[PDB]
Amino acid sequence: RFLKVKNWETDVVLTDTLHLKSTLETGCTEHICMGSIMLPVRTKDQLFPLAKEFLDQYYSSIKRFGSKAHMDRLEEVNKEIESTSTYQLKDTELIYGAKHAWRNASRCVGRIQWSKLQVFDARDCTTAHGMFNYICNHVKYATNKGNLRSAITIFPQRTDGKHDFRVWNSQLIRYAGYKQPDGSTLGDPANVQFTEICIQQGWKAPRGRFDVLPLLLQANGNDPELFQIPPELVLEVPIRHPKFDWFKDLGLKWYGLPAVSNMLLEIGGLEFSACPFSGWYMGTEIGVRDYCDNSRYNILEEVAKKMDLDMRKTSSLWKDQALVEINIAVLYSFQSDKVTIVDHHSATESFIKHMENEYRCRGGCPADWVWIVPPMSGSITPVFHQEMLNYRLTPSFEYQPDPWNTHVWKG
Amino acid sequence: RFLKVKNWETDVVLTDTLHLKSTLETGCTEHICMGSIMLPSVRTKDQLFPLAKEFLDQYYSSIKRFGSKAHMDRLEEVNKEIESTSTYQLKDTELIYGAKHAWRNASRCVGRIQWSKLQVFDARDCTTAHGMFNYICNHVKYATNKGNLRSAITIFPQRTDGKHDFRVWNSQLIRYAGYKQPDGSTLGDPANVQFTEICIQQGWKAPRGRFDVLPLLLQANGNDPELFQIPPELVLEVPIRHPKFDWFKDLGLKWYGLPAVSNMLLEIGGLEFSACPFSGWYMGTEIGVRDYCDNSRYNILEEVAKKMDLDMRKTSSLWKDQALVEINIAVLYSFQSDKVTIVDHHSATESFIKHMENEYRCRGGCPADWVWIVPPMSGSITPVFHQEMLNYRLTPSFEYQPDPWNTHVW
Ligand code: HEM
Ligand code: HEM
Ligand SMILES: Cc1cc(N)nc2cc(-c3ccc(OCc4cccnc4)c(CN)c3)ccc12
Ligand SMILES: Cc1cc(N)nc2cc(-c3ccc(OCc4cccnc4)c(CN)c3)ccc12
Ligand SMILES: C[C@H](O)[C@H](O)[C@H]1CNc2nc(N)[nH]c(=O)c2N1
Ligand SMILES: C[C@H](O)[C@H](O)[C@H]1CNc2nc(N)[nH]c(=O)c2N1
Ligand SMILES: [Zn+2]
Repeated sequence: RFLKVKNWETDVVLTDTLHLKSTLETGCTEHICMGSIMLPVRTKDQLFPLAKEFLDQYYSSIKRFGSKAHMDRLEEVNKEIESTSTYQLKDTELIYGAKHAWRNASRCVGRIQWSKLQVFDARDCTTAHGMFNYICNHVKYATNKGNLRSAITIFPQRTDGKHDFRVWNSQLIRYAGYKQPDGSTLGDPANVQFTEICIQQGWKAPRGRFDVLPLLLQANGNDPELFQIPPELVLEVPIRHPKFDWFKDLGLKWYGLPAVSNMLLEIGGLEFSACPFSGWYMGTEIGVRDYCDNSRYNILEEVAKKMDLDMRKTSSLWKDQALVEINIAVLYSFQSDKVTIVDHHSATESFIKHMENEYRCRGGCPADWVWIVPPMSGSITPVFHQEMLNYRLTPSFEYQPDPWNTHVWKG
Repeated sequence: RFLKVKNWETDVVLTDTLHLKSTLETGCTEHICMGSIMLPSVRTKDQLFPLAKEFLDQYYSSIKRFGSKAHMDRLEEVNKEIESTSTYQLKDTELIYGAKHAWRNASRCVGRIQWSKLQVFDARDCTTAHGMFNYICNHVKYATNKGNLRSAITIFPQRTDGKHDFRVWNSQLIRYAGYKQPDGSTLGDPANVQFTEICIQQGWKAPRGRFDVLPLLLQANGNDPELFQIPPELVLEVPIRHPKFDWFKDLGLKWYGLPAVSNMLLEIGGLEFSACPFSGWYMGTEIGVRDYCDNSRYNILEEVAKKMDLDMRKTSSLWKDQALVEINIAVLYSFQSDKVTIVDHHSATESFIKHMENEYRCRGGCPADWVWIVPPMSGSITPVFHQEMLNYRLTPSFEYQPDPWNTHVW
């Protein structure tokens, strides 16, 4: 069953056959679409089917499907599952798996880079202090004095679900957020709950607007522990605007390394509950979402004010005009400081090229239009007119609930 | 099955039960979502009466006469008519309810807060294209209302056996012509190049300008279509200037005030109305974002940025975004200056959230298509962006139908 998608700006039509290899359900039923819904414990019983599927996929990619090395590996994985209930990936399989988890991430516009992921095997790690050391080295490697490099660090896999490794932070590098008694928020409103958890665990909060949060790290199902990332490893960029000299006086800055750490990596039925991964920012992620979203820093007002815009009626498009300016500032500051960033025009262009190539050589590219389209200027980017098919392929990155909602506390 | 949608900007959560009434299918499956595909959209006495029953059931419930005197009488009365005529006719009251609820169910429409204020013109007594033309001119004049725009629909006779279809071949009642060039690309409007050819190739005398209002191509009772020029005095147009940039009027841009879609199919109680032009008023971005800046369209961003002396050497300077905002500021400014109704995307999306609020409270749900509701600029600073939505097809409904020239047995 072949399916077509059309690019309504170029009349380019592509044929998807890769969705046939889809297994996991999407959330949409025959009579309802949940395409805009944000978020729509494992035994030996179902594991070897998942292991076999992954291993078949793996050996196909190395052109050894049905070879002796392939059959022996299936045999080997079979025996380790029946006697030990789980199994261990080889280094070759872990790297393939983590790369393809990114390749399958249908909400990720930066996937042209998927094959250049640097995979750090941290499966020998046993303690929170060891996690801290592995994460420090990830940050240093990935930052690279501003010449960012994609990397993932993979901590031991779930076993009985009672000894999970978890990074409790949602990203390795994030700014604290403090609810004030008067209802206002100091710093990043997105992190107020996590900040309070950190303070409750004994973090001495400087209580500033741009405080790097501590790491809160759980090894082998134990209670989490706090660690301060060495400040010389946290690369930050002061935000200034090329034409407006008053923009620096807003005193804004942002960190250079986007590194997401709350997600789960699934490979061959194995769940890696601790797997921080990092890339480089698309400019709108900082400029549009992190600063202007009503539930974030909310600087549109002050920017529009200092720009002297008609703020009385929204039909002056003062909000639109301030947002563009803030996003020019973000791009200008990172480029000026020689820290890798990509504008939403370059990144969406690259993704169309990626997507067409994936249809050419893979037969499909799962894509979530609701997420791929940038949050500003959507229709003047080439992905807006591009039809996309969303479906779930494994290996995959999955959501998992926040650990503090599930963790059984030791003390 | 009793699903919930969250707004991630306010944490408001709404429960949807209306989706359980969803009749038609969405084109998604459990293994694959098609929420971004543009178009996944000869009846019989068998399928017809249940469709009629379901419509009349929700109609008589709406007037709180469910299970009553008139309800049962109408049900058998229509049941008698279908068995005897292989179709049936809608009472005026049901026809109005049917049309208002097709708008209400249009899950891609951000302006549905106005759904109940639709003016319905019953043109089912129409028999000829000239008659069609008279009805359309009156529609245009009523809806334009000297710039004080009023929502309206005009409903021509329903399909009978598919050989007697009434069709408006134009995609909109009012649209600028598009002429391909022997040398470069396109002059006029590229969206309408084919239709502009089919007009000339049908008889039209094109002034081959940049803003030539297309004639109407009207087909009655399945006959060959006829050309008609809309009287110029009824086409209200807004010349586009900018409140800061004197050179902006030098671009020689204008746009018409009335958005009036004429190629969709209205389905009520199983009856198909293949000609049902409907109109409201524009959202600002529909003119300045889509109609003026797409590579598929006018693509004037090139020259606006030049006239702003922006750094077009690299995309990372965001000159397209800068020019894009200025174009849409001008469009709003121009329409408002001339007192022609228009809404900005901040106001229309905030209105829509309140509408969603009302539909979940007083109806249990509101089918919504995020891909189409979120405006094509500044998406995440409008409140629809953080609003989870549920997309499902309810009837009565507006539906896509094939372009007639590929279908009409000429
Ligand atoms: C290197 C440059 C990269 C860029 C510019 C980039 C950009 C983005 C953006 C803009 C989003 C949408 C999220 C939002 O805007 O709120 C996204 C989603 C995502 N990215 Fe990438 N990304 C990059 C690399 C990576 C890497 C290295 C990984 C993993 C190894 C990754 C995995 C994902 C996943 C899993 C999602 C969606 C998560 C979900 O389902 O909610 N990305 N990316
Ligand atoms: C009164 C002011 C109205 C406004 C501001 C408005 C706004 C919009 C917008 C922004 C879209 C998306 C199209 C695009 O952006 O390219 C849309 C689509 C649509 N509108 Fe509304 N609209 C209005 C009136 C009406 C009326 C009176 C009807 C019918 C009675 C209607 C039915 C529809 C339908 C059926 C669609 C989508 C068709 C499809 O499924 O593709 N609208 N409208
Ligand atoms: C490697 C990488 C690079 C980059 N440059 N960018 C990235 C963005 C995400 C990402 C994933 C999910 C997200 O969503 C979280 C969420 C879920 C539910 C409710 N709220 C928020 C967000 C933020 N939107 C970002 C993940 C990885 C990214
Ligand atoms: C009454 C009304 C008022 C308004 N203010 N606005 C409206 C916009 C549309 C509309 C419907 C479908 C559309 O889609 C065109 C299309 C579909 C499939 C293939 N090619 C092209 C578009 C343009 N995007 C607009 C329809 C009605 C509108
Ligand atoms: C690919 C996508 O489905 C298509 O281009 C849609 C996207 N969203 C849209 N949204 C609106 N309002 N109008 C449109 O024409 C479109 N086009
Ligand atoms: C409800 C809606 O799905 C939600 O707000 C999504 C929409 N698209 C998005 N797209 C990106 N890139 N990032 C986001 O956080 C979101 N949020
Ligand atoms: Zn779907």
